[PDB]
Amino acid sequence: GIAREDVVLNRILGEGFFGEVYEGVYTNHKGEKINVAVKTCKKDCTLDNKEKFMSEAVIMKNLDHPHIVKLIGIIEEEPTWIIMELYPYGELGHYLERNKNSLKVLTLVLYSLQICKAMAYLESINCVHRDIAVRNILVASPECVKLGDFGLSRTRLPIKWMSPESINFRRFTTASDVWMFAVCMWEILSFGKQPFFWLENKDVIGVLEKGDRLPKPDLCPPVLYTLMTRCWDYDPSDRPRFTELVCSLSDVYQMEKDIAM
Ligand SMILES: O=C1C=c2cc(Nc3ncc(C(F)(F)F)c(NCc4ccccc4S(=O)(=O)N4CCCC4)n3)ccc2=N1
Repeated sequence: GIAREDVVLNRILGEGFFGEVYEGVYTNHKGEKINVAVKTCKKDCTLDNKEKFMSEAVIMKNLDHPHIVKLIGIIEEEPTWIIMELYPYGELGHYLERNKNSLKVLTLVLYSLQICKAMAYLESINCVHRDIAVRNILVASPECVKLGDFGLSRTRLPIKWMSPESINFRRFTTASDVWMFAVCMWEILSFGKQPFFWLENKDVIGVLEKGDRLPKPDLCPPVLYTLMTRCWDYDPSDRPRFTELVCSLSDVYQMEKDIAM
């Protein structure tokens, strides 16, 4: 752990569910200047909120993975402070509306690839993620995205993104995660398009019932779109597991650095 002396703050990043994240600068217990993002808690509901914050906190100490947000340290006290590496490019949703053109599917599928690997690790430490959405993903480098942290676990509800069970029974298992994740894959190969932008929440479930799926994305293959289609199998048990999506997505992409001359 590290102390308030060590963190200079320099601007408000944005307003989380827990309010302010601030850009600032850590400075090493040995000398060095790491640029940083510092999550704090609102002006915050008695317990319900501080709890959910400590809880995200504590899961974070344990995490470790090239494609989840890096946790540098915590300061327990009043404003408790979660310190995370800064990712100077921001939400992938936006790095994406503003690059419709620069990006080659071979890229759009490395992103989805890497998130998926992030999910496979989360599965194995039995964590789930409830916000695998493109606003909740950071770009570290054009060649590298990092999942959220926030949604990390185990109101405002990304219904548009939720498997039917997740909705009917508020069960988020790993299988409903797989559904969700495919909805994020859709997003990425749709350059940041809102899933179901046309419906509002109330009549989503209906849709998926008569059997209705999200449009194939233009830049997205046949195989790949079928691989997403299985992830939206109404029946949880036909959905591919994470390790399955890794081994197989890492196909559709080494088969992609191929179609590249
Ligand atoms: O314009 C910008 C430049 C940014 C750089 C960012 N770099 C960055 N590095 C690490 C994190 C971490 F680890 F805290 F999750 C981080 N978090 C802030 C954040 C992450 C995801 C989504 C949103 C945000 S946020 O910036 O908190 N935000 C909420 C309301 C709109 C903006 N940001 C983030 C957002 C930015 N917006």
